[PDB]
Amino acid sequence: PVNPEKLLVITVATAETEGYLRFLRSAEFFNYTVRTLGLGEEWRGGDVARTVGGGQKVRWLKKEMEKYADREDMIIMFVDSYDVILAGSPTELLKKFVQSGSRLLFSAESFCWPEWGLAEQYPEVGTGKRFLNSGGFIGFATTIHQIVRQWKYKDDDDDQLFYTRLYLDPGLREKLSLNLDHKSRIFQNLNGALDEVVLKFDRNRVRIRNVAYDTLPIVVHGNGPTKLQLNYLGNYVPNGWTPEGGCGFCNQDRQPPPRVFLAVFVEQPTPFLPRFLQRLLLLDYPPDRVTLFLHNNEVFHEPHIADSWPQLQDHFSAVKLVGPEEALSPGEARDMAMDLCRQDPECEFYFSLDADAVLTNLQTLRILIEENRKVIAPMLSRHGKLWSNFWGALSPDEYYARSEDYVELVQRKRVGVWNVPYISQAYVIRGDTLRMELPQRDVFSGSDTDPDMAFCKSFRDKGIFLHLSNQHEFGRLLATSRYDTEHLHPDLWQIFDNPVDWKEQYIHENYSRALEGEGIVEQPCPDVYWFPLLSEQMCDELVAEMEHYGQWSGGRHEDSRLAGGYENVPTVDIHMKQVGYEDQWLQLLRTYVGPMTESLFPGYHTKARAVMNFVVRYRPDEQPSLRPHHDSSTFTLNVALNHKGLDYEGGGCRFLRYDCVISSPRKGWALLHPGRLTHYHEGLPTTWGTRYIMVSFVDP
Amino acid sequence: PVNPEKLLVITVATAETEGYLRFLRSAEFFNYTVRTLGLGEEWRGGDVARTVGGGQKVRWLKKEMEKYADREDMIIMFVDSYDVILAGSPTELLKKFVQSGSRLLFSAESFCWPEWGLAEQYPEVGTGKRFLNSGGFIGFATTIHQIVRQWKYKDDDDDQLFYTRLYLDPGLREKLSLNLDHKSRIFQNLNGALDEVVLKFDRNRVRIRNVAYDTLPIVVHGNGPTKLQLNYLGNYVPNGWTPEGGCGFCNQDRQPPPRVFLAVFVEQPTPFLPRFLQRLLLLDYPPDRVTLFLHNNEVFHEPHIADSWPQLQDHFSAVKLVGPEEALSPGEARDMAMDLCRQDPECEFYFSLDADAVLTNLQTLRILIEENRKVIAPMLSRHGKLWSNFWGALSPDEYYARSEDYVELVQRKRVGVWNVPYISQAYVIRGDTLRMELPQRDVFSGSDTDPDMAFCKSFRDKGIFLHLSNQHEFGRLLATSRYDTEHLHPDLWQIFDNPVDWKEQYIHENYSRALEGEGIVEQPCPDVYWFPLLSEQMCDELVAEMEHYGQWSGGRHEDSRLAGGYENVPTVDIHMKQVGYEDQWLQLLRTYVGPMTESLFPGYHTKARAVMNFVVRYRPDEQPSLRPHHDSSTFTLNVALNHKGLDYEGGGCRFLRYDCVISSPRKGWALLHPGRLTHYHEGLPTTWGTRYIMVSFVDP
Ligand SMILES: *[C@@H]1O[C@H](CO)[C@@H](O[C@@H]2O[C@H](CO)[C@@H](O)[C@H](O)[C@H]2NC(C)=O)[C@H](O)[C@H]1NC(C)=O
Ligand SMILES: *[C@@H]1O[C@H](CO)[C@@H](O[C@@H]2O[C@H](CO)[C@@H](O)[C@H](O)[C@H]2NC(C)=O)[C@H](O)[C@H]1NC(C)=O
Ligand SMILES: O=c1ccn([C@@H]2O[C@H](COP(=O)(O)OP(=O)(O)O)[C@@H](O)[C@H]2O)c(=O)[nH]1
Ligand SMILES: O=c1ccn([C@@H]2O[C@H](COP(=O)(O)OP(=O)(O)O)[C@@H](O)[C@H]2O)c(=O)[nH]1
Ligand SMILES: *[C@@H]1O[C@H](CO)[C@@H](O)[C@H](O)[C@H]1NC(C)=O
Ligand SMILES: *[C@@H]1O[C@H](CO)[C@@H](O)[C@H](O)[C@H]1NC(C)=O
Ligand SMILES: O=C(O)CCC(=O)C(=O)O
Ligand SMILES: O=C(O)CCC(=O)C(=O)O
Ligand SMILES: [Fe+2]
Ligand SMILES: [Fe+2]
Ligand SMILES: [Fe+2]
Ligand SMILES: [Fe+2]
Ligand SMILES: [Hg+2]
Ligand SMILES: [Hg+2]
Ligand SMILES: [Hg+2]
Ligand SMILES: [Hg+2]
Ligand SMILES: [Hg+2]
Ligand SMILES: [Hg+2]
Ligand SMILES: [Mn+2]
Ligand SMILES: [Mn+2]
Repeated sequence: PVNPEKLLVITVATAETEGYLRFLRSAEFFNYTVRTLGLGEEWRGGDVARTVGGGQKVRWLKKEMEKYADREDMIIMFVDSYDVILAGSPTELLKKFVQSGSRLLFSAESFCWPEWGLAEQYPEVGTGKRFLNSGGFIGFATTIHQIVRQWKYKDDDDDQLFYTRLYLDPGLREKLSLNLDHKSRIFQNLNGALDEVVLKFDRNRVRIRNVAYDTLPIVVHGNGPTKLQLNYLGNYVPNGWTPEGGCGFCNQDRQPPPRVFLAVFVEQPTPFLPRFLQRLLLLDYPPDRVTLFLHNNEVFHEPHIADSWPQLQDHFSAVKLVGPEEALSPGEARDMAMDLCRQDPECEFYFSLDADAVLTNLQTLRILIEENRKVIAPMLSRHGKLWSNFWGALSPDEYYARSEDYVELVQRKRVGVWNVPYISQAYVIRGDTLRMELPQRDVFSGSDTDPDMAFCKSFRDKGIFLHLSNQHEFGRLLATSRYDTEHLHPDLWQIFDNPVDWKEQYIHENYSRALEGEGIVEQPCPDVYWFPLLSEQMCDELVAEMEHYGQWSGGRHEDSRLAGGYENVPTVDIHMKQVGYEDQWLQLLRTYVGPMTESLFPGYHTKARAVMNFVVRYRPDEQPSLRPHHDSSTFTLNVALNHKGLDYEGGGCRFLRYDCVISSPRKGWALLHPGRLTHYHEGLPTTWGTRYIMVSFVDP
Repeated sequence: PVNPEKLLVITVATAETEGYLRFLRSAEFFNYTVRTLGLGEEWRGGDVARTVGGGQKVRWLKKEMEKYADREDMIIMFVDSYDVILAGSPTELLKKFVQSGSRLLFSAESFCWPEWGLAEQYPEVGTGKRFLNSGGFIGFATTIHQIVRQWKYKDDDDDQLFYTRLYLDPGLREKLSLNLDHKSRIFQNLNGALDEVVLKFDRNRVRIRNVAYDTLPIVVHGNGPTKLQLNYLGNYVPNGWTPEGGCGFCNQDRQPPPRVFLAVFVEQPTPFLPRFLQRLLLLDYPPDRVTLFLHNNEVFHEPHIADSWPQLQDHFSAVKLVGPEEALSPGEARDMAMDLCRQDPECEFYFSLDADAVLTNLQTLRILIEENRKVIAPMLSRHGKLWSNFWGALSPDEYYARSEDYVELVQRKRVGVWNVPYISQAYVIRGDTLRMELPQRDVFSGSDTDPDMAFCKSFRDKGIFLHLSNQHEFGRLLATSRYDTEHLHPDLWQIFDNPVDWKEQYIHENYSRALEGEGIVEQPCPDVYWFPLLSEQMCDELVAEMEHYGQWSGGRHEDSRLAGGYENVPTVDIHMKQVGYEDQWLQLLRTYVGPMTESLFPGYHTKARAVMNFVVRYRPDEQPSLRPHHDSSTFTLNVALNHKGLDYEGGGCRFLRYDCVISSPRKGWALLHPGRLTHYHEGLPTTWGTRYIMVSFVDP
């Protein structure tokens, strides 16, 4: 048994990037002892992500190996740091190195890089990996010193080509006992073997398994175009996320705060924008520390922004609006907003937030700042769907692709802070990162690609982690696909696409509590029920939408009412079918009226069928009342739409068979009474002003 | 001005028949002085109604004229008595006789009788009647004596031929100044001038007018085949019936009573016969003075007669039944019943009463006896139609014909006791008339004609008046046209043909009082109404008609009920459509349920549409209860059909939304509740016996 204290891990890292700090955490988890070479110098190895290079690593290693040139007692493993995570203990590592019977064991991959012509000089291996990879090797300190001493080349010369030619020496291969980890018992290179690697979970740690050779490797190396696939594995291995302990680096359980530059973007006609602008005042963060930027590209929202701006300017420390007259594209506006924080040393954090993002958690800004990340984003999903503000993986064309754990994250099966290749809609960026690591202005613009895809690619090219947190419920995304903007109040027609937001704005706030009972629903007349249904904003926008139509009912209008022996009981009304709002009102009946009816009438079941839906107008100048009659319906929904006293003086409904009078109608409330036989109801006269009501004859 | 005291009316009458007593009343009305010849002797004039004769009249007249042979001061008018009524005063009579300038004025007719060949010897008249009629003449006593003295012929020789030949003497016509009343200024002969005579009404008397000559005759003579047409006029002229004083001889305003022979005839399957037999016990007349005869020709009524016979035999003085086994035709049975009174000197009055006659007036037998007629009949009309138990006139074939005043009598515009040519169904005949005037037994039988037509013709041939009284409301006639006798209770199907009798037998006795309000209808549950609808006999015969069908509902029977979200709420029931009683029950809903619904639910209007009508059976052995559900109807009719306690132990209906229970159903009563939404009703379990209910789902 080789003593673990005789093991030394040597790596090269010119800066403490996120990939390096991720490597060190996996090393400190297994109690490895790591010596890092080159933390202060600059990288002279060229552009190793693009072409050949990395000779500066061997030069620093040769200088380091001169102290251990005669140390036969020391085992030394050299691995990369930016794209390597450790999945195994030193004891298992040394045990597997002894079983190999090699004095210097290199890693093996599927490609002969960089010179493909040397593929013949390699020995024939049956089913394992054939060629050498310099990204990770382990061996005796003396045998390594006899190899790394021969390096006398430029800093920008390929390091793997140097180790390959020394391995391809048949004599030197036999003398020093050089071998390649063919079946990935210690080193796992991902390039060319992506389908071979899967995760293997345990109670409090995670490893990887090579299903092609049935091995549990120790070193996971994301060489080449597999850096994203390693970020996926790095979210778990070794203790990134565990089934019993949860994630390992997130905050989980949670005097001036940092100054923030909030940047709102309205790049398309967005529903419920006045609700979004009113929510900016409610974010739980000291507003005197927030500087607001807002870019509105739509002229449809200029009145919305103007109504909210006096409150925004008085709330935040500073505000600035860039309206549609500047003719700014989405890429140019996001560059400008981000650069305003970059060029200000007082901007400690940058918070971009699109208009279609609804922040239900008012502490979102704090939560993301406490996570202490460079780029972190809150998880926002479309209500009841898998669509969300992040991607789990990329296609070969760097477009969308579903990751193996994408659904587990959206459904919040596994919770934590995840390294993901794409974020959007909302994210918090550290101010230092914008000045030190992405100082250029062309972050979103520059190339013919989506400004949002270029923003994420600009951070991946610099080795920045795009974090995504689903540790808490942050909010949801709106549906802006087909937003019909040609209405006096287009948010009324948003009951299908955004029902959760439609309910908060239009349905009465006490409706849901009334549906659960507890003494809200009243019974003013024997079989007439009274419950709150619509909000004051719903009543106002519906009345205004009717008057904006203008063409009310006059002579020769027939409503399905019953008086005496004829159906000649008219009203001055407008049907929902005339304004193109029939399907939208039927959906209100199915979702909110139907369930309320079956609760108040035990045994009755509705599908909320209704062919007669209309708004009645009562005025002393034209039809101020309605003579007694029956309704052609099983039950009738009678909803007021304005105030008694402020808008009209006059009675409401009167049921003759009971001598019961509804003399004081409530604005947002609704009446639910049977239409036939027992409820001969009469409309009391309106003496002053105008009285509006919404009425549907349900289940005829 | 000739003194009226010098006028003498001489007539011939061998017996005080009804036609003679009618003549004397018209004569005593105008204060005429009449001398009647031959009241004691027998008629030797032959058969004047068939052929020629009447010479015995001239012989008695010649003997009478010998005292007034020299009386120039005396005017004398000779007329018949059986077929003559006086319409004018003596003053008007003498005045018109003076204006004629004749010493002996004969009556004129349209036919030369008996010898038609003598029509040429008559003088030419332009437009009036040409030939002589011996039925009535007026002249001086001396001139008449010089004519009647020449009579020296047999008693059976024609009298008109004698007066005609004396008139056809041109010399004697000029000497004695003989003339004919051509234009009917005094004498009106009806034969050959029927269309010329109409009635002329006044305040307190009636006359006749000859519209062909515009005259008001004094003597109305029904010569030849016009005796019935005179009976019509005799009902008014002169004071028979007046528009201001009503009829003149009827009783109008009303110690042992006479003994009566009551004869009931059942010659066809008649509805409501048990009701008729129970009514015979209720006739207001001392039953110890009534002898009952009953002829039943239908075996269908043998059980009906047998059930009532113990009560009939114990009620009347004597009873006798002649059932269907005797094989008696209707003519033979009516001859036998009438002859049983004829051959009994203790039978003072004979009362025939058919089965289809419903006597609503319990004092009918008294009323007709107080009228003191030979043959009188109470007026009975089909309900709401003109069909009744009498004819107003006859056709030339002695079949039915409508008289001029037939509709005024049926509708009781004119009321009184009327001389009509035909009666049926019910009539009272004096016992003396059967012994003295119609002693033969073949009254109804004998000739190939209807036994009812031969009965009336047998009385007209003897000069008997067939009286008909509509002075009071006596009753009605049943409809026995198409009586479907193939049912366990055929009177259930009699709601269309005899609705007034159907209502008294089957509809609850307190239904009509409840329909007028006044605290009979109850409201046990908020919108559930409780009123009496059916009688105990209706419930019993309907249940028995269901069990007589036998095929109740078991598995896979679906009634239009609503529970949860399916219509799978069955019952053990039988629909009215299965027993051929759907149309009959729909008529009950329209006539009796509908009006009750519109009274209890002000504003609702029904036509009593119902596709689901059925009788439910609840038993502990099969389906003792019914789980909560709704009904596919606007309102539901729930009628009990038996007694709680005597037939079943178990609850009734339960409405869950009100916690109201109908624990004690009433047999003939009905429940009226809405079917949808508010009345989730549940059928309580039947613990013992059997529970029947009738239920209709009205207005679906
Ligand atoms: C919904 O219900 C709540 C409580 O039932 C209402 O809150 C009350 O509102 C009245 C008038 O605005 C106040 O006088 C009370 O003090 C409130 N109660 C509480 C506990 O705050 C609320 O107004 C209802 N919503 C609407 C739209 O009427
Ligand atoms: C119809 O109503 C009358 C009166 O409302 C009922 O007559 C009463 O009947 C009860 C029980 O039979 C007697 O105790 C009372 O004395 C009766 N009242 C009178 C004034 O006679 C009659 O019973 C009802 N008919 C039915 C079929 O129930
Ligand atoms: O600017 C640099 C670039 C490279 N490296 C080190 O050189 C190694 C080679 O980089 P890379 O993993 O991208 O090469 P590959 O494994 O893809 O061949 C990295 O792991 C780093 O440890 C460094 O320290 N600074
Ligand atoms: O049995 C008789 C038949 C005849 N007459 C009298 O004779 C008259 C002639 O009868 P009738 O009127 O029927 O003859 P017609 O007028 O039809 O020629 C009657 O009016 C009676 O007054 C009579 O007294 N007894
Ligand atoms: C690492 O070493 C520490 C001693 O400082 C020890 O407490 C811990 O259990 C070790 N962990 C592993 C995984 O060896
Ligand atoms: C008939 O004579 C009586 C006298 O007894 C007289 O009272 C009556 O008015 C007279 N009637 C007529 C109609 O002449
Ligand atoms: O004004 C009212 O409440 C009665 C109007 C009504 O119910 C109807 O529209 O039929
Ligand atoms: O027994 C009852 O009264 C309930 C039965 C009923 O209402 C039905 O037939 O649906
Ligand atoms: Fe309308
Ligand atoms: Fe209404
Ligand atoms: Fe049924
Ligand atoms: Fe029912
Ligand atoms: Hg190579
Ligand atoms: Hg993006
Ligand atoms: Hg109202
Ligand atoms: Hg003649
Ligand atoms: Hg008859
Ligand atoms: Hg009941
Ligand atoms: Mn690498
Ligand atoms: Mn005559």
